[PDB]
Amino acid sequence: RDDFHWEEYLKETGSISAPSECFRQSQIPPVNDFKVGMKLEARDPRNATSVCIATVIGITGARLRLRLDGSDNRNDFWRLVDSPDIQPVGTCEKEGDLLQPPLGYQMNTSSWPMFLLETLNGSEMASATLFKKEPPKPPLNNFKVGMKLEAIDKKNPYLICPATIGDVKGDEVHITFDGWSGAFDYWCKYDSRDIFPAGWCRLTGDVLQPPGTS
Ligand SMILES: CNCCCC[C@H](N)C(=O)O
Repeated sequence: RDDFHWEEYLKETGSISAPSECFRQSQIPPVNDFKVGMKLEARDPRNATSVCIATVIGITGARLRLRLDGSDNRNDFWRLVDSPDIQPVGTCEKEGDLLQPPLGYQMNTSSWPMFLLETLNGSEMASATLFKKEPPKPPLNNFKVGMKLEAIDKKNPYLICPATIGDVKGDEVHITFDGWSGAFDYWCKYDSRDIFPAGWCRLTGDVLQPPGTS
């Protein structure tokens, strides 16, 4: 929403936003120089032990909409340019591993070797320079109940929404989405890369969803 401005929203709701130091997100957001069509390696979101070739389908703020080469277009996922889950082509090999076909590979398994060559042939492989350094983990869990922040809706990952810490337990926090039912609530580690300080979308040029209408 064009009207949503944190300073005003905080005033209105009589709330405070979690300080930037609570998050495992860089004080100065990483720069996103990726381009649509670039190739990179990404851990298969539906098969963690696999590293696959991914193509940048879209760009949004400091995030990349990715699709695993050879799979359908219904399992796209979003990753920060400083996410540990993505890396330049060639990394997998250097960490003693082999690239695998995606879980949703649409061709026969035996076709993988030639498909890999074909999909990378004359393609634009994102340079190591585009991959940013992950922020260090905040030493402690400094989140307090009631603090507001921006969080990814894990049921609809493209969405970053105004959220509130509903609970704190050990190194985890209970995320609740403002204006929506508990149907989208979830627990995550306080250093999750899926939560961000108020103002993140504004600084990175990403899309912050407007609060819901509860
Ligand atoms: C907390 N964000 C929730 C978004 C829900 C969007 C979905 N299309 C629906 O209307 O259910």
